[PDB]
Amino acid sequence: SPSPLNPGTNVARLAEQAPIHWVSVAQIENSLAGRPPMAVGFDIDDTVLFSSPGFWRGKKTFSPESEDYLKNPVFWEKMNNGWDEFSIPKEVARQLIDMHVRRGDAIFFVTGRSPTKTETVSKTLADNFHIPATNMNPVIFAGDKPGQNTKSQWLQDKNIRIFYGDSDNDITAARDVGARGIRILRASNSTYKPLPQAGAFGEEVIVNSEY
Amino acid sequence: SPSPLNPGTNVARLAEQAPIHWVSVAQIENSLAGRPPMAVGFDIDDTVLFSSPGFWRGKKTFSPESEDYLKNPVFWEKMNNGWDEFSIPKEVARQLIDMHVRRGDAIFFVTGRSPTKTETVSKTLADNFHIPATNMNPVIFAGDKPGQNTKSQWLQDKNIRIFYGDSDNDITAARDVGARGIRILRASNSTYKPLPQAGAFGEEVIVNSEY
Amino acid sequence: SPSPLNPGTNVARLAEQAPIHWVSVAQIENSLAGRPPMAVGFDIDDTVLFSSPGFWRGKKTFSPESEDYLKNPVFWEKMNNGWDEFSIPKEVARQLIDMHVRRGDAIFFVTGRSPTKTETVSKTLADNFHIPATNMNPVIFAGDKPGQNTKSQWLQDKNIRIFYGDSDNDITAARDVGARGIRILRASNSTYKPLPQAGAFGEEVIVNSEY
Amino acid sequence: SPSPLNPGTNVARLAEQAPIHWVSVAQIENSLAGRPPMAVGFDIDDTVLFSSPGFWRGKKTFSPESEDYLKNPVFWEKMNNGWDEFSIPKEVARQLIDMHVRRGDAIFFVTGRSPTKTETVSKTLADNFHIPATNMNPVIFAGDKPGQNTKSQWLQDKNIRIFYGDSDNDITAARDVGARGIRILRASNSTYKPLPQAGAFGEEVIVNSEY
Ligand SMILES: Nc1ncnc2c1ncn2[C@@H]1O[C@H](CO)[C@@H](O)[C@H]1O
Ligand SMILES: Nc1ncnc2c1ncn2[C@@H]1O[C@H](CO)[C@@H](O)[C@H]1O
Ligand SMILES: Nc1ncnc2c1ncn2[C@@H]1O[C@H](CO)[C@@H](O)[C@H]1O
Ligand SMILES: Nc1ncnc2c1ncn2[C@@H]1O[C@H](CO)[C@@H](O)[C@H]1O
Ligand SMILES: [Mg+2]
Ligand SMILES: [Mg+2]
Ligand SMILES: [Mg+2]
Ligand SMILES: [Mg+2]
Repeated sequence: SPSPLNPGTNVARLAEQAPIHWVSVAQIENSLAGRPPMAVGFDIDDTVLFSSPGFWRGKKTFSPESEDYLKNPVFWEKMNNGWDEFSIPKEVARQLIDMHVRRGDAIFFVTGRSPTKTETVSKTLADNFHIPATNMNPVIFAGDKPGQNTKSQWLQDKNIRIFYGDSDNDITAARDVGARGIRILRASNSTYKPLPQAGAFGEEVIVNSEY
Repeated sequence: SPSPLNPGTNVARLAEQAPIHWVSVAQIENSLAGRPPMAVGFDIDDTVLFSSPGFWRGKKTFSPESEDYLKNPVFWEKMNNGWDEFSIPKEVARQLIDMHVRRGDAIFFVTGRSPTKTETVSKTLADNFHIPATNMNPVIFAGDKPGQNTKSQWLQDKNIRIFYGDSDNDITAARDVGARGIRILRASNSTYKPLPQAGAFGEEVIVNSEY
Repeated sequence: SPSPLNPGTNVARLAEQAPIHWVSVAQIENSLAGRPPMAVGFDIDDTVLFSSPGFWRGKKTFSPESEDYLKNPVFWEKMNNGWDEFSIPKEVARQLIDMHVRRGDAIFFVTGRSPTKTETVSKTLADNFHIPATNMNPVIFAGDKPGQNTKSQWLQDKNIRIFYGDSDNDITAARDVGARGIRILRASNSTYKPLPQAGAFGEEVIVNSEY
Repeated sequence: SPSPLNPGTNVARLAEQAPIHWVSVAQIENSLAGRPPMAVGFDIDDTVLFSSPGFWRGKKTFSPESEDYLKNPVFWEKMNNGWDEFSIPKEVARQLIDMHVRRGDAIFFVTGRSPTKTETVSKTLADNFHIPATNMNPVIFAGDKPGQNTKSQWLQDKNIRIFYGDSDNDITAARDVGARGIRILRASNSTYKPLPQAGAFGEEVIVNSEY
């Protein structure tokens, strides 16, 4: 802004598509048909949980004027031990997790959240997504360090073959280790802005995955 | 061009809508319910006929290196006396013309095409759109003169209350005389480029009207 | 109907628009130019606040297998006295409220939330949207009793001239009293499902208003 | 189902994407980097030429109440010896042909149009798309006999490695011989209806290829 009051449009613009490799959960499942159980991984924030409520509360509580809350151990303790009660599970994640359970895959969560003394996020995820004990693995809190992709080594260590995530670093962590990185759309009401350019590495992007 | 190989997208962009007053034929009909017969008008090119085939042929035949064909009387003779055999009627126009016939409206066509000694466009339109004799009026060839909207005076003269068209000058001709100007989308494969910004005057734009 | 693995698409579908009266905040502002200060009203949930985090926590806490939480005063006491710390303010609301405050309009909030003994929602709204105390009015907790219109009487009582809301009942409540009902899009990750058909009464719908 | 006067919409629908493998010409070019000159093939109608003007004239002239014109040699003689002067070349085809000529690829056209005693279509294509005589090959008129695949044998004969087309049979013809079938969108104002479901076999579809 400012911008024209009545900008109008045209049918070239209305029909215009970005060249993105869109996929569905069913297409992913089909692409894996006949493949034995393997390790797969999920990002948490804006991938399986709309957790902006806790991040928003955290900023207001711990650093209303800056971004310091993200490096505040007190914030992470709150975030990892109860504030996910307000996090809303994503339907795309329900469908993916169900599919990987059907396959007998081992399911990992690899998050940029900082590790804390205790955490109840693993419980929240297993409960909300109805993940059986055998498929479930305790959440890996990889942390966040500018200049380093903290997730890549975890994907290698756990032999993760597919990694789902909303951020560029989720996709490149997969690329770093030769895994299949698949993009989930970050919701437009997320407080984590700007939204990433889903498909910017030529990766598969799941349709309708903002909710 | 050039532009990024993998530009990606995000869900804000995917869901983004231009602020346009979109309408359907049914909504227009409803808005006129109970109103007695009146005069209404249609633009021809890219409004009721995809006539690019004749314009394309005309440019190649009469001015392959310039835009002079548009002021060439020989071109207009060909265009108005047979080349509309290759023009493709628009479905939106079939629906609008049917609706105005239901209403008992007088139907006019007001085109920027130049007048010629003879014309068979009136026949083409009445035949293709199944317009009864009573509703049909001979095409008004208003011509094109830079700096002047040649259509406005015709809308006034014929007491035209609604004017349908694809070009900015169709909408402003209606505005000039206090008529209701309603926009039809120009097809993206039209040779008349650039496409106009439908809705740029805050006018109603008919959905799906490119075909 | 079969839902194919590879459904494909076509350019008619890609370009297809629903016939909706889309508007922008700037267009609304323009439509009010020169009009003196008036009373305007807002729905709360999915109109100005993404409050699904608290409603989600409420469902899980108070009625995991039913909708009984929505009639449980213990839930409402939590929801109205602190759980909005986890609600995410909507950008469309920031823009509308700023615009109306700039106009000198009186700002009302009329919600279907159940009334409670105390409420901190009024403070949350005034603080987050930077609403001066003069323009601000205490939230009107109209309640929600299906088969009953509980907002219209309040719109009439406060002479509210424009009412913004996401639900069908918000629009018809406005229409029933002769107010201008303007629709805001409910986010697709709201837990209040199904999503309403914005524009279902021919009302104005604000573009990009899901966030 | 009732088709409401005011159907409305919701943001799930607004953001909804079909799971299609969209590609750009630049991405196709990138995928071929370093690969030596090869034979590539194009369908004609609605792939490189918007030829509906002639097919429309043909239907009206030769079989206004049936599809018999499509099997009438008198129609084909007209269609293949001058009516393409009214066909509108597609921009997507200009870009693809330029790209393949730049690569040093051999260019073939394999059409389901019926063969005629003479044809000027090869010249029309070479002239309009600026195809050097070396890269150019005379159009292969494979014909169209429903229940029969008439293009696959030609793709094999000419060792065509990539085949571009708008119809389902174009894609499956390519797949049947192990060639890369790439879909172009049929324009919504084509008279060949219904429009195909581009992407219905999981094939690549070129973005914005309706014009
Ligand atoms: N502005 C922001 N709002 C909300 N969450 C953020 C923001 N920046 C980073 N995060 C999230 O918090 C963690 C630490 O930066 C990351 O894993 C990231 O997903
Ligand atoms: N570049 C163009 N291609 C096709 N038709 C055109 C072009 N410019 C103008 N026209 C049409 O030809 C007429 C004379 O300019 C106008 O009524 C207009 O609709
Ligand atoms: N599942 C839900 N999620 C969020 N808000 C709801 C839900 N059901 C009802 N509401 C809102 O709460 C109020 C009381 O039910 C209503 O006015 C409605 O707008
Ligand atoms: N109605 C039509 N309009 C345009 N092209 C058609 C139509 N029907 C068939 N064709 C094309 O002409 C050929 C012979 O029918 C086919 O290969 C097909 O692609
Ligand atoms: Mg994330
Ligand atoms: Mg026109
Ligand atoms: Mg609401
Ligand atoms: Mg074809």
